[PDB]
Amino acid sequence: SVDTMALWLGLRAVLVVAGLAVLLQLIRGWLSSKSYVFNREEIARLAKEHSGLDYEVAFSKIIVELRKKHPGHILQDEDLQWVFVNAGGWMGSMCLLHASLTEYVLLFGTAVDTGGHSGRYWAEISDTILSGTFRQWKEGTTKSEIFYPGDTIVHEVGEATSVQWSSGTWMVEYGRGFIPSTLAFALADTIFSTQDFLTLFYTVKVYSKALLLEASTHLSQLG
Amino acid sequence: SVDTMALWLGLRAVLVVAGLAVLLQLIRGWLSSKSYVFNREEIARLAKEHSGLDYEVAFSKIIVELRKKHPGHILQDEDLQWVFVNAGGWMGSMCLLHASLTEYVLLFGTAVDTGGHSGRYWAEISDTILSGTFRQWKEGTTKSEIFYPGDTIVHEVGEATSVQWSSGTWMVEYGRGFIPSTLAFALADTIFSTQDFLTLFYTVKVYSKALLLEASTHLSQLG
Amino acid sequence: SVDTMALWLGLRAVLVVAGLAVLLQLIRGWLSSKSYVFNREEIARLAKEHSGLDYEVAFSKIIVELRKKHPGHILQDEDLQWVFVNAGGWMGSMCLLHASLTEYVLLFGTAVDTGGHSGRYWAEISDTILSGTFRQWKEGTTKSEIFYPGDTIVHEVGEATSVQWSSGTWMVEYGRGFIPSTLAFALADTIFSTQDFLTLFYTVKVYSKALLLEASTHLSQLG
Repeated sequence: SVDTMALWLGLRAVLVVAGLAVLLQLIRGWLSSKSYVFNREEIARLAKEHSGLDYEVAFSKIIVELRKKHPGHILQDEDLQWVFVNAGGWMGSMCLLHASLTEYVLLFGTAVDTGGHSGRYWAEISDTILSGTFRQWKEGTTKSEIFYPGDTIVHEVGEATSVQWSSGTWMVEYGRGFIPSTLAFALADTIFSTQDFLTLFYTVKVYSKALLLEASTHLSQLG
Repeated sequence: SVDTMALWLGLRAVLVVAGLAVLLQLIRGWLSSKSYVFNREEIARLAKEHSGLDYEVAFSKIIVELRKKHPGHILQDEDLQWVFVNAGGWMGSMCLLHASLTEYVLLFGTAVDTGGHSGRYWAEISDTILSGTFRQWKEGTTKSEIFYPGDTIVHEVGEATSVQWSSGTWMVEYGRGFIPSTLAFALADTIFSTQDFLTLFYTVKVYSKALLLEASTHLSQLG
Repeated sequence: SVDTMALWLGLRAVLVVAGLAVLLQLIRGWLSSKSYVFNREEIARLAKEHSGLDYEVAFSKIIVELRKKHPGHILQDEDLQWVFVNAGGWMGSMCLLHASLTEYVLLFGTAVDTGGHSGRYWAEISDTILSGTFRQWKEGTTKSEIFYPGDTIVHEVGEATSVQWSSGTWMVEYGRGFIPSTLAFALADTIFSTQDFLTLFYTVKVYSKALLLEASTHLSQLG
């Protein structure tokens, strides 16, 4: 039974590889055939439309428009708060409006000069600048590009770049894909640098509120 | 007998929260009751007095004045050394003059442009700029404020901000509260980023020196 | 057996100290008597010679000259790729040309504004600027210095500094000493911040390619 004791070892690894491949293909097929509440072009155009005003007025108008076109998918004013985001070596702030297992919409930006690693996840993230500047340094190149209000950067799936923002840079962010892949990145600098677990609690609270809102909307649609 | 299973846990958690509340009340009352070697106004005025001259001359004059007004509570010239401080995503350097379990005084600053998370501890930290600029971004806002020589930033207890310092920014720092709460923060980037454990040794050394000086001064004053 | 058991601990600790000291002395004596493919002056002069041109033209000419003078010790064009480097709180990009256990040559630089801790390892690292600016802040001082194309920074063994690079700063890097000492540093920010394990894989790939090239060259010299 020495040959069969080794047959288990060989076949168990093949089974693990086949199961992981089947799970990845299943998730990819689900993501390709799923119905989405928002599309990235919608958010990008809505942001470019109000990018000419003050970024706070733009925030207000964009939130109003999002609640009008997609009722039941955006948090109310009593649940909106700015939460610090320390990640990839940079530090900014977010205001989450919607978040599911496959989509999230928020208002991002920083009042200080920061920059770092953009992350590399199984999701596509679009960023439309309302004010400020956004320097992107794509992988495998020696030159970066600066983007201004109105522009939209698309951090593609599986791509990793370097991001840099000047003081007062604010944008509207929409992420689509497998959102939990980002989660770990979003927490790294909080665990091994800032030690700001209170901000971690705030982040957990707002994400939980968005997920519960989406679940309650699904239940209301069913009854 | 099944009801007691969950009754053990349910009231026990309230008792645990009450016990930590009693510990917090004891520590909070001890801080107000405690007599303090320094007050933030004293350090702030002493630093602002010399904020108009060169930052090195200001360092020397402030150290001499502190040794004059509080003998036995400030390290001698043989114990002063600049130690790198990597924390919260920023990098500066410190020279510790005094440190107890509830107070610390030091000269902080950086010769490079840095910035990051300010930390969130159970202590109030006052910073009086001797030279340079200090950008502070408070939590929950979208705009930051720049402070110049003469100004004083008060990192309040439990609040977290974003700090940014330009090249050649130097200040006098006084912290009061529960000092060990900051400790972990002060080491995070050293453990998970810089790997400069020699600087960790230097920091532990100066902290131990200050604590031993404070203990010996207490023993000498008591007898 | 109290007297005997305390005897165990003392001799055990002395044995550990003596063994670690003998290992360190062995490695240092080996490093002092080893033949090296490159010297820092060679790389520094070769980079300063082409420091007047564009950093890409300089890269190509320097690679050509290095492959001409030292054939079989530098990877070919099919193995060269730019890999992101997140370390010490800064983010740049590298292109490795040569790497052994005691030497490494690469082209380093960043297209974004970054800076942080320089690291502290058992190796000397020379950096000859082809373009941009390099701000160095030495340990124990309150002033930094800016260096321009043509200059050479020598990150000495055991010294720790603060580095800062402007957008578009590119240089040629040569490191000599005990290379594994740097290893932890090179991965720290990747494990506890970026979570970009694909870039980790790329780094491992290029390091393995350079090491295998060196091993195959030694075998070819032997036969």
